Amino acid sequence: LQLTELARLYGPQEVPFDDLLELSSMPEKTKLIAKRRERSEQMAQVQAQQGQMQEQIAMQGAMAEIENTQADTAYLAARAQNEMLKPQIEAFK
Amino acid sequence: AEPILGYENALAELDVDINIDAVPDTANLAQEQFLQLTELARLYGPQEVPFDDLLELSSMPEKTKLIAKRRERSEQMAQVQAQQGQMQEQIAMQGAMAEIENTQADTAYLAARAQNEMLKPQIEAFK
Amino acid sequence: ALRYVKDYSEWSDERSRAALNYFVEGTCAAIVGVDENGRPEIEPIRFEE
Repeated sequence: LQLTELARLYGPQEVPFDDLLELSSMPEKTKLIAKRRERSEQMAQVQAQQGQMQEQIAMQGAMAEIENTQADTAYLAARAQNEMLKPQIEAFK
Repeated sequence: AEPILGYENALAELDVDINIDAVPDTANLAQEQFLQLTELARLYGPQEVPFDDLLELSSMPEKTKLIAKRRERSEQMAQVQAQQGQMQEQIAMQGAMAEIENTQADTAYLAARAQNEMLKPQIEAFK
Repeated sequence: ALRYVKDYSEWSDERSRAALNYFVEGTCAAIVGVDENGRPEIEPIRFEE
C-alpha cells in the first residue's frame, strides 16, 4: 500500500514489474510470474546474438582499419618530404 | 527435523501460514485473478499487460475457439518477418559490409608500399 | 512474529468479548502466558471471576 502510493508520484519509470506485481494480493501469481520472466529471456537471447555481431564488426574491424589507412598514409606524405629534400641540394653540383 | 513449535509437518499448518479468512464472491478463481490485474494494468497500460494474459483468464464464454484463430495470425505473419529478414541480415553484413574490410584494409598496403618504393629514389638510386 | 500470537490465540474475535464487559460491567481483563509448548497464548478472563 505504501509503495503504489509512492510509485504514483514518480510513475512507471522506476517502480517496474516483479516489484509491484510480486508483493501484491493476487491469487495465482507464481504460475504467472514465470510465464512472463521467460519472455524477457528468450528475447534477450535475440538482442545479444544480434548485438555481438554488430559490436565486433562496427569496431576492431572496419573501424580500427581507419587507423591503418589514415595513420599509415601519414608515412606517405612524410616520405615525399624527405624525397623532396633531395632534388634541391645534393642533386646537381 | 524435530518438531520445533509442535508442528509435525513444518510445511503447511493452520496457525502459521494459512490464515483462513473470507472475501467477496466470484464464480471461479480465474475471475478473481482477473479483477486485480486489470485494476493493476490500468495504471501502467497496454504496454506490459498484453493479450493471452488478460483475455485468457477472462469470463468470456467461447475463447478456446477464439484464442487459436488469433495465435495463428501471429505465426503465419512471423514467417514473413523472418524469411524477409534472413535475406537482409545476411546481405547487409558478412557480404557487402565485410568487403569494406577488403577494399579499405587492403588499400592500406598500397599506400604503405608506395612508401617503401619511395625509400628507393633518394638513396641507393644514383651514386 | 508478534502478529503470530494475535492469530494463534484468536484475538480477532475475543477482543469484542473484552469490550462488551467493558461498557456494561466495569472492568475488562486478560492473562497472557505460555502453554505446554513453547508458544504463547492469551486467554480472556471473565468479569464474573
